[PDB]
Amino acid sequence: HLYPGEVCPGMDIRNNLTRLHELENCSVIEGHLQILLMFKTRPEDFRDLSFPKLIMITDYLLLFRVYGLESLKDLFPNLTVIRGSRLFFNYALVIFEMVHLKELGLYNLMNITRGSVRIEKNNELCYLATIDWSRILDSVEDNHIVLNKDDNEECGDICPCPATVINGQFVERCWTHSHCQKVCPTICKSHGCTAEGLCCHSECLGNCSQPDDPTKCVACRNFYLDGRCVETCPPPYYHFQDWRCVNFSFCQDLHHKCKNSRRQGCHQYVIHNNKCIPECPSGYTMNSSNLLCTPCLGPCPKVCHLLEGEKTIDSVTSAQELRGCTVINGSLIINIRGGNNLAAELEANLGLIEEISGYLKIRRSYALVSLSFFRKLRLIRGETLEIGNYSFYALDNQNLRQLWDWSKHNLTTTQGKLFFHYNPKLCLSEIHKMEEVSGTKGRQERNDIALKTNGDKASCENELLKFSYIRTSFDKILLRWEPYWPPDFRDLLGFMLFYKEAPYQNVTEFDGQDACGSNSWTVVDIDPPLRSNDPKSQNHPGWLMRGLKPWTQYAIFVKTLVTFSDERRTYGAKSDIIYVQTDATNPSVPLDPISVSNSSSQIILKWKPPSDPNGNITHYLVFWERQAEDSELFELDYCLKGLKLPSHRPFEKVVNKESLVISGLRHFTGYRIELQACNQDTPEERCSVAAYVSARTMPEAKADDIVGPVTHEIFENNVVHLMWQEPKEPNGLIVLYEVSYRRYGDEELHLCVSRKHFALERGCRLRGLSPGNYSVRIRATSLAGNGSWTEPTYFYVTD
Amino acid sequence: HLYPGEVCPGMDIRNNLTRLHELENCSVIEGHLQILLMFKTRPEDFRDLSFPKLIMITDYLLLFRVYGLESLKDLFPNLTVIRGSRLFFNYALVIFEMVHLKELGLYNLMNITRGSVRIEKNNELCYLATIDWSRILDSVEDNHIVLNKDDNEECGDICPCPATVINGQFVERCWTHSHCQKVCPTICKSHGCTAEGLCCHSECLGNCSQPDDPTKCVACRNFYLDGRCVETCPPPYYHFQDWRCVNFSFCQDLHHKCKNSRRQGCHQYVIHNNKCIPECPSGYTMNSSNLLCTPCLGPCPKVCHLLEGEKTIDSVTSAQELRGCTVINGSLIINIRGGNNLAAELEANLGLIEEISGYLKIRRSYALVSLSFFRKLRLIRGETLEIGNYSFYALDNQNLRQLWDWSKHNLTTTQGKLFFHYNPKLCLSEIHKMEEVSGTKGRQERNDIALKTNGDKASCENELLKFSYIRTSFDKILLRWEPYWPPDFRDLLGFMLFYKEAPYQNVTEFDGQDACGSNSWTVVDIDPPLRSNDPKSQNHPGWLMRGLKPWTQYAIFVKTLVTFSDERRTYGAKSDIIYVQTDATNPSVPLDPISVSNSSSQIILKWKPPSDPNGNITHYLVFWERQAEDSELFELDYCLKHRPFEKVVNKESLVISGLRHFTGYRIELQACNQDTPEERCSVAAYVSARTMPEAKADDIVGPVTHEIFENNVVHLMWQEPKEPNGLIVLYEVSYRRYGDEELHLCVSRKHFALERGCRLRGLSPGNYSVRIRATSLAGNGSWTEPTYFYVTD
DNA sequence: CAACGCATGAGCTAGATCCG
DNA sequence: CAACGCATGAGCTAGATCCG
Repeated sequence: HLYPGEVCPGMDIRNNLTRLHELENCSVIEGHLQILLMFKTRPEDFRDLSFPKLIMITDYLLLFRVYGLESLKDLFPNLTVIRGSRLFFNYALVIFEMVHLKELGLYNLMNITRGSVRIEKNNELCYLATIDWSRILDSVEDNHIVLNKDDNEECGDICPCPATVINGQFVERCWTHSHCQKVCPTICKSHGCTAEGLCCHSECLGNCSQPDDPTKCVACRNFYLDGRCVETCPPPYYHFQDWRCVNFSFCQDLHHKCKNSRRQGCHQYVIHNNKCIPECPSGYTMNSSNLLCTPCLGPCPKVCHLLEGEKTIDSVTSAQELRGCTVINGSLIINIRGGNNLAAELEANLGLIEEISGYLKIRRSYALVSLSFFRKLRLIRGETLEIGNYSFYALDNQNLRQLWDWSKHNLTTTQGKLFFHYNPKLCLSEIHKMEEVSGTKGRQERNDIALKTNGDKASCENELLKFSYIRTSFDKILLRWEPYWPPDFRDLLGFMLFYKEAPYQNVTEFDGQDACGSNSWTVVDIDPPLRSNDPKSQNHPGWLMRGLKPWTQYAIFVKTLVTFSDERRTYGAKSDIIYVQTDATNPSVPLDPISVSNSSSQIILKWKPPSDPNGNITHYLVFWERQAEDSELFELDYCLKGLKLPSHRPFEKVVNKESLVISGLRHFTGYRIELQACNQDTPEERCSVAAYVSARTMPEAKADDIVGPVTHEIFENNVVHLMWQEPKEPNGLIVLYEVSYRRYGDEELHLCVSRKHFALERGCRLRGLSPGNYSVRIRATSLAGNGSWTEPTYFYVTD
Repeated sequence: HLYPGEVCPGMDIRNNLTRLHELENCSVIEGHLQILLMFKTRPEDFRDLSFPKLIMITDYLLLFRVYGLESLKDLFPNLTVIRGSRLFFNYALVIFEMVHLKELGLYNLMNITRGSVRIEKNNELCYLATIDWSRILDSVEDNHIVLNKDDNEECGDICPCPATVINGQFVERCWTHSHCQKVCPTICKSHGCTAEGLCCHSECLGNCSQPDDPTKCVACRNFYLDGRCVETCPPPYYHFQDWRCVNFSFCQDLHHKCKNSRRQGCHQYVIHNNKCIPECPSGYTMNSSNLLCTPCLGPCPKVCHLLEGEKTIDSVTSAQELRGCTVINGSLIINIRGGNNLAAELEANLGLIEEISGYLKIRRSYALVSLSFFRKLRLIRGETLEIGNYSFYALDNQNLRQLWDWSKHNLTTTQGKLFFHYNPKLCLSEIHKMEEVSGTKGRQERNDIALKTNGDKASCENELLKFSYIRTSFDKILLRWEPYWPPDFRDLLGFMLFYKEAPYQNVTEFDGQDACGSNSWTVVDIDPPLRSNDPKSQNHPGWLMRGLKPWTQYAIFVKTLVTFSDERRTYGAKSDIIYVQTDATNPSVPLDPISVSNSSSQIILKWKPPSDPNGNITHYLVFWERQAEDSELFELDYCLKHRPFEKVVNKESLVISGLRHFTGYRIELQACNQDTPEERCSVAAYVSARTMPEAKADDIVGPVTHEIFENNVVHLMWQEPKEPNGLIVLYEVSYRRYGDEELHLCVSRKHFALERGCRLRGLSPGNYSVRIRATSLAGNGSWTEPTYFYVTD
């Protein structure tokens, strides 16, 4: 048979030898086998227990900290292959920290699928270099066998097999003193083999019974099916654990087995691509009866079944497990008994939920003010009810002033009853709005939600406020609204002006951020206005804002204020929030204008957009200047030590880019470059200060050397005079002429003619010239460097 | 008379010319006089206004943005001198931003006391450089007269007095075209002077009527008394504002006027050293009857009289008003309607209050913790009562759990009634302690303080928890305590562990109130252990803490936990806090190794204490070894282009002297604790140093002799420095002839080694001077003697 | 009679219908 | 029968009376 035994789930063994007895009949093991951490175990109870039927290993096998073993071959006589379906601690097979292990005994290993072997901290093992991992491990670059007994060549290493020469040495490879590592001809690399060199069927491995048969060898490569295995079985069966394929009726049962939330190590197995895979990946969702994965058109809920049917949420961790959940098949209860700052984290943890079936209850919430973090809520089933058929419950909460924004929020209630008691910080009109937007309209308990204990302490207002005039400037805004007086003008404390900038318009209403939290609405107060007893007067109260960032939208509103007393009147008034943007002004300076020269007429400059554009800048303004040379260098004796070597004004309206190149200019000339970032131009033309950089273009190759008639005049005193022409456009400037002469058989003797010397003499001279035939050559050395040499002018002076 | 007119309080004028009429009769003005910002003013309304009877100015006079004036002389004819007791904006006089001022006109001004004068932004002013400020200003450097009409010399400057030569020029000094600056002989500097050069009485200034009379000149220097004045007034009177003396009968009346606290311009004047001073300074305190200031033995209360009897505090600002107050003569009510973090600021704001007279009311307090910020309260007088003769009021505070630690807190109550209603988190035993420590014992109302609305929600515990075994390490601490069970050992949720370090033992107790505090007792939870049903078992639950720094005292206690229910049992139990210190470990590396050479042998070392002490370091340990230099420079031609130690103890600096001179040393130091048991010492810090490159040993002294060959190539023989500054690398050998300079040569290390000297090829016959200098790698040394040798032609 | 002038514009002198 | 041995000490294998 290929596999006549039984499947065998991965076990864990520790502190005893009692629970290894379950290995009596299983032959192939799925998962991993792990035995570890046993101390009070004598070595003698090991010579009687064994398991001959074990061959296949899926993930890994590990033994660690064992006291009593000396050669495990008596325990594992027949295992041959490990699939390595899950790598263990980036390793495939490891033995570590052994005490009595005399020898390994793993003589049946044929081919390691994936991963590496590691042997460490074992001072009792030998024959470690006689394994030939390369013939079993397809990868050797990951092996790690250091600090063992074979650290010193001291353990024998004698064994009676081909003794391969894989390295530069004739090395003998044996497992034990009674066994070597079997190697047959390599005509087939991993197609299985026999002891006579005959390769068995192509699609199986290792030990074999009859060649060229996929029905009677031991282990085959791809899959397995009832004594046979083909590379891809037909779709009466669907692949499983990448070593089998089976009918859907088998693994439809496993999904049902632990659909009961009893053991969280399983998987609700799903069919996809002929695989009964644990989970179909993202962008795919489960179907009800077909057990396939639907392409998940758009976002798909990833339903999140609640345990126990009910749950309470009190801290970050209590809700952290709900992150990503969208639909709840139970009931939820919230109670933040105190807490510092959770309003900034609920959206990051639960602000993506939409559907729930149970009932929602809020109680004893201390620092809660709104329900905005419940973002995508639309419907509650209310399938289960609180005692008294209550679907929504609110009780004993001392800061709740709002629930939702019905201008852009929708919520539906299937059934149940609401409970609003001891909630003194929320007005009755808001819960009337709750009822109107909800499904219930007249389902009142009588006594229904409390109408007297809720909102009594909070003076909910019913009066609006409107502006009178708005003013704009670059930094300062002015406000002044229509004046107000309470029924008792004596009873009045003034107004508060809450504000903050906003790049959008999805700004929250006053959420009453009173406990710990993020940036609230920074605010100043205003003195109450002076009574005038006049219909027409300056009773319109205003206030100034000064420190503003220009060109920025800003949202503001004003709120009244009054004392608290026995009478339930003078609730004050509240304006409405609007949006107003500030004006723009001069922009900031551009950033890092980088100019680079490549050719003698090409100069490119690139910069960065200004840090503060202050509105949509229209274009960039550019300017340059052709710099001049140093006039003081004209009068330097350069043959003395010390020489130098360097490296309106028209404009354009450069638009819609970040760099510009300029051509048609002088060669090897310095240039001062300035550029202004600038906002909208034709009205109030205002630009920033120009960023100033300097740049010099490349020189011209021929500009340094001069060609022309080099004539000579001979004087009576053997002082020959020399006439020639200077470069018209030197690279920067000519600084010296490398004048020199050569008689035949004599080296290049060079003299100097400085700039001023050449200017005054219109040439040079050679005092004290020996009679002979001399060749005079000149190199026009400009400041850009040495030029080329002239023609060596021949002239012979006789005795 | 001397000062026949009237005293005249400092006055402020704006928006009109109306409020100047109050100065009809006053001649001497105290304080300052500010007139500014009038625009709807014709220039013609000033020619008919004057005050000819003004003499004295205390602080300063300021003209600012006046429209219509052109010459102040029509208004101020007799101003002479100013005391300048307070410098306005660090100046004595400033006229600024005038529009029509044509000529200045201050001609009667004689002497300034202190400060300087500044004129700015006035393009209508002339004769400005014709003043001679130095003869009125005792200081001139800080003058600032810039950007005026005299920015350009264009306004004429014709003017009819000496025209002094104070500068390098004969400059005329004159005020107007009708009057010039008046200067008399300086036989007396400012002792009063007439127009005939007759100096008046020594103790007066300015203009004067008859010479040498302390009774009929105009203004005097120090003080004033009834038409006379002496430099030190007799003590029937007390000096006031450093320009008069007067008896206490006057300034006590002003003290009694201000004790009616109606204006905030007060200075509650007290008598001290014949000066009825505003306030006798720190280290002093006034006495009631005698009006003197008591030496203030110890911290004296500086009583803070509360206004309008009562006050409420809700934010940081309302409390900052009473910062620095200790005794309050009223009643206070506190309502913290929320807030974020306030417990850490009440100490810094009001932690100096100890006594209160009225009553205390607390209501609607939300985010409170305790009243520990009331550090030193010991008595309430209760001289004002709440309705129903109530003195202490606590109501509708849904968070309060503790008031004071009465083991170390002393507090008594004089009279009144206490109130406790609707405070569901504070147990009644604390109120029992309040009653027992307070003055009252049974003064109850019936209904008195509510016994059901308070502490019902929070289960106050009545059981203690005791530790069983403690083990400590350098890094970790293990704890395990006695077993415990509720009457129903099902209802239970485990325990909490609150711990934190504390360098002292004045640690705040856990309070159970929600403070939005940056620091709180970091706490972990514990899983309740296994029920064993056996009295002798492993039921003792424990826990390990490991993330701790060595050698640090740590506070710890454990708290029970159980679900809330309807039955009023299973309150739990609470351990008492204790203190435990972790063990010590190896120290850290020392810091800042500094070595300096002050001789060729002395090497002074200085270091810094290490960052991590890990306990009191018992001593140090320093090791030094003999190190040296390299040898790759030996072949480079330079004409081209155990180790001894000592247990240093209880000091921060060290010197290694009495050792071989000019030797390189690598020295290392370690600091650590006790040695013979558990020999623990940290790592060392290495230093590298050289003694100073010497000045005489690098140079070599010896006979620089020469051997003459027949080919005019004279050999040179001398000796190398036996101990040079490291390694001699180049000898600055040179030869100098008569009429010739010190012509030089060079020799490398190997050349001198192979030749045992040098030579000179192609030498002119003459008396040469051969001088050599040692130029090693560390620098040049001294020259040898210039040797004389006279080879003939 | 509906911005600017006869200031400055947030550095011990007021604080943008604050002025007419 | 009251620290150590037949581990390590917070890097997918337990979590310091955790094993005796």
